[PDB]
Amino acid sequence: SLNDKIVTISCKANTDLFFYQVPGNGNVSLFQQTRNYLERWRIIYDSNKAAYKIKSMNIYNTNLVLTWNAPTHNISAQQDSNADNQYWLLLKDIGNNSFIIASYKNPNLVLYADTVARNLKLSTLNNSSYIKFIIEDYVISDFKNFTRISPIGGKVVQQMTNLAVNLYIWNNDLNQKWTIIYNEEKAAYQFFNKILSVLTWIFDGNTVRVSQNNDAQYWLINPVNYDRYTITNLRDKTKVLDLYGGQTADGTTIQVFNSNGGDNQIWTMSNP
Amino acid sequence: LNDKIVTISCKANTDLFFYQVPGNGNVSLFQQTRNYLERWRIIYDSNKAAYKIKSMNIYNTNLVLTWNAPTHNISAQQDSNADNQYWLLLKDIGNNSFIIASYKNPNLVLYADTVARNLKLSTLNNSSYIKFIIEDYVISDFKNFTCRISPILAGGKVVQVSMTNLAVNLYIWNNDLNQKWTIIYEEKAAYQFFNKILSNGVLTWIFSDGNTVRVSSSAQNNDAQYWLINPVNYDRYTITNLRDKVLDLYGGADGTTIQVFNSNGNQIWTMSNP
Amino acid sequence: KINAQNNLPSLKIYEAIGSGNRNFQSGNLCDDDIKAINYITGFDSPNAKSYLVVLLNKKNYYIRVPQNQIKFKREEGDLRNLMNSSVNIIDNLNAHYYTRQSPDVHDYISYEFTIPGNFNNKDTSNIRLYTSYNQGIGTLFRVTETIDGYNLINIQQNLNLLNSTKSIRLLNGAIYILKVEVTELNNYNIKLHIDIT
Amino acid sequence: RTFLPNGNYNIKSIFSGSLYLSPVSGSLTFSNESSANNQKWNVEYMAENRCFKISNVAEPNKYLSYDNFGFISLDSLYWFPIKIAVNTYIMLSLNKVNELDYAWDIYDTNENILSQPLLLLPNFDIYNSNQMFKLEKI
Repeated sequence: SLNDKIVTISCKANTDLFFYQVPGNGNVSLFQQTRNYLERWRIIYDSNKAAYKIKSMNIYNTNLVLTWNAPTHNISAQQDSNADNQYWLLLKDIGNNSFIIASYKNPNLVLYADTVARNLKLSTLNNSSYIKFIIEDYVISDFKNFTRISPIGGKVVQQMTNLAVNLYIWNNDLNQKWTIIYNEEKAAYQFFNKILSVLTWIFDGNTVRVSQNNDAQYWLINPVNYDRYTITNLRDKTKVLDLYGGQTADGTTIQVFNSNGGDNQIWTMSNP
Repeated sequence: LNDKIVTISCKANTDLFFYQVPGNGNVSLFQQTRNYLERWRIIYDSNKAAYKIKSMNIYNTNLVLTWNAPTHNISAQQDSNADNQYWLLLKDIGNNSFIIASYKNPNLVLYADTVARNLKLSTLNNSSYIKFIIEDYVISDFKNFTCRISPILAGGKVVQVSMTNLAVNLYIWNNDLNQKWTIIYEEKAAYQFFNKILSNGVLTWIFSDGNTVRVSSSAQNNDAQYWLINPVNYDRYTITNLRDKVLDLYGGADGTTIQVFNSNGNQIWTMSNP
Repeated sequence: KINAQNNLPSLKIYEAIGSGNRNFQSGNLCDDDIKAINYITGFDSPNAKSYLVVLLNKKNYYIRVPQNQIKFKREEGDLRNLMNSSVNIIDNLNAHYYTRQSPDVHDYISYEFTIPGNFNNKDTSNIRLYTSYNQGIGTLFRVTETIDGYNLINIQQNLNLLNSTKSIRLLNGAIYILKVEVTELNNYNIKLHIDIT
Repeated sequence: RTFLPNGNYNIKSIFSGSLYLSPVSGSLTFSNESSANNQKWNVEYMAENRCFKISNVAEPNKYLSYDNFGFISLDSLYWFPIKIAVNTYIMLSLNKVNELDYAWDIYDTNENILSQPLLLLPNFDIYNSNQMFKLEKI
């Protein structure tokens, strides 16, 4: 069920290396986690081939699919001519939910991560971990473990004993640091505040404050530009965390509920 | 699919299923049956990150699929957790089917020899003779099954009265179209029990009354046409309505009404060929 | 490439100066009776295996044999990288040193050597190459032989061999060819040192 | 006559020195020494197409070839060796299978090729330790 999705492909050999389309030239490399448009690929699928093609969301070159070059074993990514050497069977190892990407042109060869040259090759199937990959939705990838919600500009929401929601200019404070983690059991995110050991609300109006086995302390991040995100609560599923009256004041108490696509209801998520 | 009972069938010739030939120790491709010989229990070993395909044969239960030697042939042999008895199950997500490769040599995958009706090995290639269909056994046995339903201690009795009265009860087995049924499976994850004689008729639970069932059919928003079958032996099943998470049968004998009498807790049925 | 049986008689090739500028018959040698010879390559050592790899023009060439048969082949593969040089075949290797006549400045000599041991593509040895008195630019090729001829995979370039201290890991059992281009002629002989560790 | 001379050979892998190529049950494996004629192979260079033909001496009129399943077997109805070290070759295919050079390949777990068939797999360079075979003259 990965048809036409925006994903990141981490390497099972080293979970800190990602498929990274080098800007400028067309080479694909194994870079560290850069949560932006370079490490993001679309998995548009061909029904007449049972195979997938891996387009890239590089803004300045839109049509760039993952490609296997010649009888060489390199994986430079170039323009999509819908050629046979540009499709990839995406087999899934049912155990541990990793992936094998086998070239449709010759499915005796699979993607191999060097992790010493930081690029990809085509190897023959092994029992090693260098042919396994982790394809996952980018919103999951960039928020499964992250650590600064900025309303759309330079001011960031913060939280010691005054646990509540505020809005002060960025200060690199421990009250202004939010660490997001993901639970794939309720399929929900949480925002811990990096001052103590989770925001609970929709259970005296807004009353958005940091505190339980309650679905209130759960949020889903849905992109709306793809770099701005909306946050919905897993209590009503229609309540969206927003600002109060669209006030860009440095004391504003941000509120929740409703939608209307108002600019106060979207958020530019953390940037370290 | 750890410790899960499944039936492997080929994607090319969908009517051919993995079969363990009794007595002899080899494995072939045979027609669809519903006996234990076509059932395989898949087990996962996390240390190996691999899979053992146990044979559900009831006489010699310690049999696993095995790639013997450098020779191509595959047979069900006594397990020893050897590297050649473990397999990698890779699901093709864009074309829902499995490729089974060898842990001994992942370059080699199972291949369905249709002319020989056997299993070989082959290098991984994009052909339909290497893709299979692994799925739960009760789903395969009943996804499309023209059969007869019978109770326990009532072997010569079939749950099915005539074209005039759409209500049904227990009847004697006489090989009549009013006796046989056809069970169909996927969106709702439950089966509808069409009646053979009654065209486009389904086994319905009229929950207007307390304990009554009939054949009314034609209900898109029904919540009672669909039923769920759960094994209890591995060939004795129980059926439950998709409204309470159930056919039962009173203590009374031909003519006894079947109905959804009680909840879960008689009430055990077996479905077999006409 | 010109060699002898088992490469044992070391031949020396000369070019007839001013040959081919006159009468010629297609497909046949036209003896010009020119005894002015311009030395190209070769060794005068009697017991020293070597084969010649020389570019020749459609000109008269002399081949001097010291005190069997002579085989000519038309190499068209990677052996062209060994243009105009004699390939001293090293077989005694098992701090070895081989002393041969030093080529002129910007002229090439070549040493073909097999690293001792059993080949398994995993076991290597630290090999250091260095001349003794004549500075030269070194080049190393890995040798792979097919039915069609020989293929050379370049390993290094721009090596200063004059009393060099750098060492290179080379696989045991593989064949290598070192093409030395003598840049400083400070002696009459070049004494190449192959040291194994 | 200097590069793979015509004659009789024993084929081993660079992974082991006690295992020789033996044709068991229509598949070629590497088995212990047997001092028999089934572990020796007659190499003859056919010049009409510039290729090499390996036959089993114990079972003549059979030639090493590749079947459709990717294995290597003995038929009765074309190889291209290239040498990379002393008595060490990677056996390539004179026919470009899928416009890509295929070669002999043997799989190993921590360098153990016991009970493993000899397959034909794509070839890229001379640095694949899995495709290396020693043809010791006998």
